[PDB]
Amino acid sequence: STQYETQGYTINNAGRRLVVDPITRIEGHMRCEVNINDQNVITNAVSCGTMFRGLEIILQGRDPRDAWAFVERICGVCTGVHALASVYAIEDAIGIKVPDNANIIRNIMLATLWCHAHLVHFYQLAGMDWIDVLDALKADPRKTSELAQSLSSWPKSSPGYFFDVQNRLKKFVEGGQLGIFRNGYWGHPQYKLPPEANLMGFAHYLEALDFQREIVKIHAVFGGKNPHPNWIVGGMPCAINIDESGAVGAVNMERLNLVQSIITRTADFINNVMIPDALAIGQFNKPWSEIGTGLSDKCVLSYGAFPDIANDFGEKSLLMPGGAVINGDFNNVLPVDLVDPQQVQEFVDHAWYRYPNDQVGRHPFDGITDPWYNPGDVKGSDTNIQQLNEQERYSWIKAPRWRGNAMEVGPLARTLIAYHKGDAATVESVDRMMSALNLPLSGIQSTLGRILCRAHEAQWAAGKLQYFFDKLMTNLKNGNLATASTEKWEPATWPTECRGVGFTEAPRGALGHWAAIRDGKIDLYQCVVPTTWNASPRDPKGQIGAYEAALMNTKMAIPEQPLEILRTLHSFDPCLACSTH
Amino acid sequence: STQYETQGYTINNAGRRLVVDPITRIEGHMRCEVNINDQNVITNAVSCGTMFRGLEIILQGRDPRDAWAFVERICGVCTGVHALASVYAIEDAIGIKVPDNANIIRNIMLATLWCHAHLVHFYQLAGMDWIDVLDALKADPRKTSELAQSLSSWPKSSPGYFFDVQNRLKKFVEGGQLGIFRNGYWGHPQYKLPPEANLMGFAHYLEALDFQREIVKIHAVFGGKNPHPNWIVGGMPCAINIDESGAVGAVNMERLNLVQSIITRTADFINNVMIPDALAIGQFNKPWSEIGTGLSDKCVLSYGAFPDIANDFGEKSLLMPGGAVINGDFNNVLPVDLVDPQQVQEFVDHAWYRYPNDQVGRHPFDGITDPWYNPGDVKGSDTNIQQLNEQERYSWIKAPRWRGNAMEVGPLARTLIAYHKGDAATVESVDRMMSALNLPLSGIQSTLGRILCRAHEAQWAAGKLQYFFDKLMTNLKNGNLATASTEKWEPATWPTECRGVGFTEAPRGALGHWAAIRDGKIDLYQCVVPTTWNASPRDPKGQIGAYEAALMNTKMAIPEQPLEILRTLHSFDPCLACSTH
Amino acid sequence: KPRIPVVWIHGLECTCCTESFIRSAHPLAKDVILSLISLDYDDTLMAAAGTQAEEVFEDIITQYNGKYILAVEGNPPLGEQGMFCISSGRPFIEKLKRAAAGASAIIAWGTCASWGCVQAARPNPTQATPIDKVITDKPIIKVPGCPPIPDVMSAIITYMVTFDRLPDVDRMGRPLMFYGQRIHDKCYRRAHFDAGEFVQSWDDDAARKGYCLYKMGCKGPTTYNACSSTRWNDGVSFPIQSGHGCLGCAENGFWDRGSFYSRV
Amino acid sequence: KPRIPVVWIHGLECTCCTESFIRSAHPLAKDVILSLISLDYDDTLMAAAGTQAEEVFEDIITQYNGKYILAVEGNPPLGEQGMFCISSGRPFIEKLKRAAAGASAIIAWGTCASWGCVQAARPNPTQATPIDKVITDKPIIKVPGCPPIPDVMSAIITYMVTFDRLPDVDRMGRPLMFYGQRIHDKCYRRAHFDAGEFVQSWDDDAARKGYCLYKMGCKGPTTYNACSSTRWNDGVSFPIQSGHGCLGCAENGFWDRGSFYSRV
Ligand code: SF4
Ligand code: SF4
Ligand code: FCO
Ligand code: FCO
Ligand code: SF3
Ligand code: SF3
Ligand code: F3S
Ligand code: F3S
Ligand SMILES: [Cl-]
Ligand SMILES: [Cl-]
Ligand SMILES: [Cl-]
Ligand SMILES: [Cl-]
Ligand SMILES: [Mg+2]
Ligand SMILES: [Mg+2]
Ligand code: NI
Ligand code: NI
Repeated sequence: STQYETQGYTINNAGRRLVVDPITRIEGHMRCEVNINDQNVITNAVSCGTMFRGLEIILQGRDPRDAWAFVERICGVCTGVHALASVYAIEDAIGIKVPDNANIIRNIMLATLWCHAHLVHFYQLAGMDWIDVLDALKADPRKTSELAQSLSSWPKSSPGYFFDVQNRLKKFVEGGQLGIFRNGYWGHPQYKLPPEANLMGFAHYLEALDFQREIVKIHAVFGGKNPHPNWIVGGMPCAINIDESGAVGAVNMERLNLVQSIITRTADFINNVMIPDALAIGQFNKPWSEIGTGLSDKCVLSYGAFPDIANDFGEKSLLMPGGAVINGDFNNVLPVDLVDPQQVQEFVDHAWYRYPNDQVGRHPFDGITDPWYNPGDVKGSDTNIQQLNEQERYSWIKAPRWRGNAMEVGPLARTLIAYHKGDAATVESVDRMMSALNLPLSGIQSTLGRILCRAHEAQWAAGKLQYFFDKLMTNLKNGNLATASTEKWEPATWPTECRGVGFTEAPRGALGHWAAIRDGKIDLYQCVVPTTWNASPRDPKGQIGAYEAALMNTKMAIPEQPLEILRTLHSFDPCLACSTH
Repeated sequence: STQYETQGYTINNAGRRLVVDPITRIEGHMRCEVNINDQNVITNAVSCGTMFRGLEIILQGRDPRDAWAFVERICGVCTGVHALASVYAIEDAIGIKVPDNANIIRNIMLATLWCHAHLVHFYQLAGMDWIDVLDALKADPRKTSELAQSLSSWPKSSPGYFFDVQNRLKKFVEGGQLGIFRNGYWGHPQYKLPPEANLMGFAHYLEALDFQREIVKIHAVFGGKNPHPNWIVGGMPCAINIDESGAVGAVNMERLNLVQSIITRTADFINNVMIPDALAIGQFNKPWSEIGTGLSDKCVLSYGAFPDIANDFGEKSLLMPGGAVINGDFNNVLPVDLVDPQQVQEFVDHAWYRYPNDQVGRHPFDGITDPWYNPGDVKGSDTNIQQLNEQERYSWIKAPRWRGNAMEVGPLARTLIAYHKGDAATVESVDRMMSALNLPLSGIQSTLGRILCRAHEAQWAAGKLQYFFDKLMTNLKNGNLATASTEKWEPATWPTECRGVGFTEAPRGALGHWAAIRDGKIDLYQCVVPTTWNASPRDPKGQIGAYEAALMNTKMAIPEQPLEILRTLHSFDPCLACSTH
Repeated sequence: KPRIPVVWIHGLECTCCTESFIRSAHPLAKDVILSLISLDYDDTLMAAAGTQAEEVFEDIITQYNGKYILAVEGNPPLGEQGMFCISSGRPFIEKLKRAAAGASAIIAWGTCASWGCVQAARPNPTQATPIDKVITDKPIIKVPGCPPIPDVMSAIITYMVTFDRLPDVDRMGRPLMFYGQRIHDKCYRRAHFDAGEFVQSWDDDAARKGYCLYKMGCKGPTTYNACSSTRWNDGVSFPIQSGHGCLGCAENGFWDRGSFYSRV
Repeated sequence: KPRIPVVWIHGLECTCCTESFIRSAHPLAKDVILSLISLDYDDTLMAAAGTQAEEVFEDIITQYNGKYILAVEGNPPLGEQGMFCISSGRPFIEKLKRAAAGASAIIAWGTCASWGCVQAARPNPTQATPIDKVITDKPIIKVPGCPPIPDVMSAIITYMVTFDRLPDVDRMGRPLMFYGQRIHDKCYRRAHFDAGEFVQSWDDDAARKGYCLYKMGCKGPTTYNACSSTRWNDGVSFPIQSGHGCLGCAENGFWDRGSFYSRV
């Protein structure tokens, strides 16, 4: 065994090894291994992406106008965000400026995705880490009603409703066909909600499963379909016609009315179901405000998102702020430049790829994706892994760093950056949330805090949907209907050689696509995706990524039942197809 | 002034004359006049249909296959029922038998209409007679939630919900733009609900206004659109294809799944919102079990409906029983024959039509629709009716009689017929309903009883939707997909001369269409519609119809504010376009 | 912030346009009534009756003279001195003229108000006459169909409220947005029309594959509406999708253009 | 009564097909899971992870050997001895083969499982291979699209439950009900195609009237799916209706048929 120090942790792989493969209630394929000491405390954590497809290779030689459609298929859970980053990148390379309505619609597409992704994650992916579903069967329906009504104005709270939900669950499990609940962790000591709160949460799990389908109708109006809506280089394809013949063939008043109806419903659901449930989880699980901190009190990163001034990606335009904090110095939010070769770099010394020099990092404009499956001296064999060897290559995920630093990205990261840049709405929301829980601001830097920030962001994005909708309608009232710029659509108009960066904040964090065009074709296309950051393997200095750091020092009540590991990992909303692409 | 005796009433036109024109919260155009005595009790009542279009005249010369489309436009509130009666009448004339799926789908169309019509009438038309909307502003939201939760399992009951509803009402009213609530009867002493019940009822009014739109999606699937779906002579046009190429062009499993979703939601809403609200109205308004009896303890009529054996309109087939009671003799439910010239006859001695002899009644196969506006001495002029002259012609509605008797039709009539024929479900349901209200059976023969029967019927119809859907699915599982018979589609296949009767139970009561075909065209088309019965003017014997009878003997608290008149008239769900056609 | 006053009157009609309005999915009719307009008179929905209703009518058209929108459903009959449709003891046409005089603009809902509809079909026993032949000094927006599509009605309302102007119209006064193109120019069965792939009799193999309804009498080729694009009842269906040809119900005179089952 | 056991596994994929499934409007996915089937293994949704999840997988495939349906999303890579997709430390293909051996029938959801989809597009770095090239002794129903339509997925499921049989398929194993006709044979813009009325550049006047997208690269003429009839997201839209040509995403090899913006 070995032991070494990094980032304030002691990484020690002596002692008992635990393997969790597959990690479930994520997107895609992940393996996690830990070592635990005598005291059942994690002393080593190993994050492994167990899939690869190779979109960066597949994109070579394609027409840049088609790229969005390929890269959209990096992921169906964060559907749309890779298309957005793509059209941004290609427009940046070629020198295309889109009309204001296209930018507003793109912002609507992104905010819609934030609302959907954050909601579904909270209930369908993370919820069962916090809610004991089987313990819902012991609740009193009246006391469940009383609890729900103490927390929210949401209408659906009658004792008869909670009884009906509880009887549906009772019937579901009566034949012994427990389905998704089979062989769960129910009754684990870390389940702290009372029975009434379990039943309330389970009811809401079912309401959210139903309601989420409605949110994405906004994608269907502007983008044709969800999952995987359509986009174009130069704007959006959804031409608008309000008051002329043939409006039946375009985005018309009836289509805009449908969008408005969905916005209102989405905000209502988030504000009156998700938000109070997140706060209730907080109230009953306060110790988790001190577990899973990881890199969140050290190094956090946001590129920023939602340009409000069309084609301006600067600080005065981006509604979701960008910046970086390192060394725990939240008094110094640093600017990020995605062209600077000394800022974003990826390392592969611990990943299944070839570089000419694996002891250095490569900026994405110098990126290389040359897959090399070489797990080395595993316990087991190369096709039957019992234990990865984290002293050599152990993942399909490259290791991104910022100025050589290992960073956390995602809702907690963004919230910290915005808070410390002085964004008034962020400061107010965070202060009120932490006040309600009687926790210090540092309580947000934690597994519980990741969940609270996600709920905060869902409410923020639902409000922004209305803002963007209203901006679109203001343009339409002023006779500004344009949705595409086509003066540089044809390849003969492009530079013979050019490069660009497209960036945004996906639900899981900072996303960038770096593209080089030469002779009308993609010459290079490199993606660095939020879960690539968070699920990162180690670098040449042995520095650990956000997941490995968040798992360090965690106590486990029952080593064979990985509930604490799942709670922390799920708090980042891992997207493994994203991470590996 | 004069006085005479008929049907146990003393019809006396001495005393103050009150006029209500327009009657609102009905379909179409109605005027009502009454006389009240010195105790403010009604001693004379005059029902007047104030519109006519002449569909029976327009139908002459049409192709019989087209007739359904014209007569559907008799009414958009009971949309579809006239189309159903038309296709039944034309098929009866020609000798066409439809496939079982067509019959089942027609039954689904009719049950959908019953659900929709009964729900919208309860809330949007009649509800404000019983619920004091402005009084809802005085309710305690917590006591409203407690009340709702004591009556139903319906989920939407939180204090915050009722506060939000109340606050929306408050903001709506505060600027003085009271809309549909302006100059209402709010505060009248006959409003007996406590404020909490008024807020609950008002919340439900709004929920029903939203929900009703969903019910008619069943008509859209099978009939293309609602209002005014499409039909064919020979079956239905909605060809089915479950498992062959081109199912995208037909009623397929996805379409059927949509139907099933609507059925379940419809039953849920009716059973948990409308049914408890109807019973609550009964609990708080028991004296109305003794007001508005009219003809309901004397003479009631049903033709029957919902043939469950395709093409069989006999007693063993009809799921909704037919029959007639006269002279208050409910121990002898009599058979009805729509071809018998001594049974259904219409008189026009008190209506704006010409017959060769106005002292006799004409069976519809001998019917005549020759409009003749001749009001005699109103106080006023022919274009300024100050007081109708009920001693002569006073309405655009003909006067139907059954064996010379004046009859009531509709939900109460049907319920009495089924009960007294010994229908077990009806007997059990009615007995349990009156028991719950601690009222005798005779309490159903009243204005309150009409409302209670309508709610009961909505529940019955929602149940039958599922039964019919299941019957359709059984046929499809057995490979029986046929939806149309076309052997006699072509006019060359028809009899040179033939006649037929189409009958059903529309939401408002017994409906018949009598058609005669000659040389491939409609020679005669006569309709007798439920509101024609109920809103009937007098006949040569002076006998009064259901509305006039129901109003007789009623006490009014405040003569100038016709709340009691509205309550009783609305309990029949008047459809004046239907009545006059 | 005050809502625009609306007066909704009803002549000879079947009430289908009112029913269609309440089917609106987005915005809900509830939210139209509560938040977008002030529906200050409407016989189908209002609390007040009789003298109380007549007081509301008089008060609104006086208080808001020149500033309310008049919605009209149905039509006036000229026969029997107008007494085929009686409103407060007098011809409906008198109420129509009084309401029109104070309106800033008129919305003629449905084929009845726009053109005549079924009561005007041969032989027109009541001499039913469309609004624009009686009211000749006011802007009239025709929204035809029997009834018009629910979400078309509500989109037209939201357009006017949001943009503070009437929709642009064709030469017949129909909003270009929803009436600018033919049903047949946006019909999903057009591929079959073009291929000569037709239903010949009900429930034949062609019908079961969704072939074109032209030989069954579809009037889509001559009818302007949004049924084939926007569709009906929250996009659930439209006549042709459920297997019946278009009747032509948005077009003037559609009842008297021959049998629905005779070819265009 | 017991519900039919279903095992849902995931190879190389983006998870769009799972997301599509949960968008189902009728029946709701909730009701499918609670009432129609027994979704007994699914890494996306299940509570258990790691060893607990592996015990579920083993227990279900053993207890219900010969009796479960296997749903597959994604595909196996043949490159790097299969270790481009690793499950429980072993190649995913081994899990696929074990699951397939006990299944009564297999549903290949999406273009990944059916044909290959994006990871199989040139140069196919991982040697991603569709299910029917690995599993050669079991019925496989292909439900292609990227992803398939939500209510297509749920309609196929309800068909099988209700009728207790597999849907009838074409020669490629696609359900006839939803894949029997081309997009272009039920496209509402076909009138414009037939008239030569085409969008020529984005947001031109033609685009603003809903003209045909053929010249913008629409692949509808060679693509079999239900998008132009059933439509997407409870009937709200489809690619063409929102102004983008069909990519051809239900067809084998659609990524490598030239640019999406080159004509069919
Ligand atoms: S069904 Fe009617 S509208 Fe559609 S293509 Fe055929 S004729 Fe034209
Ligand atoms: S838009 Fe595409 S599918 Fe539709 S008609 Fe044109 S080419 Fe065919
Ligand atoms: N959110 C999201 Fe997906 C990841 N990681 C992207 O980009
Ligand atoms: N219901 C209804 Fe209409 C009436 N009266 C009919 O028929
Ligand atoms: Fe909508 S009232 Fe109904 S008949 Fe044709 S429009 Fe008229
Ligand atoms: Fe639905 S997993 Fe998404 S990529 Fe194309 S089908 Fe595959
Ligand atoms: S009949 Fe009318 S509803 Fe539309 S499809 Fe034809 S215009
Ligand atoms: S891209 Fe795919 S979603 Fe349908 S319209 Fe074309 S098959
Ligand atoms: Cl009126
Ligand atoms: Cl007309
Ligand atoms: Cl799997
Ligand atoms: Cl493929
Ligand atoms: Mg990369
Ligand atoms: Mg008649
Ligand atoms: Ni993702
Ligand atoms: Ni009616």
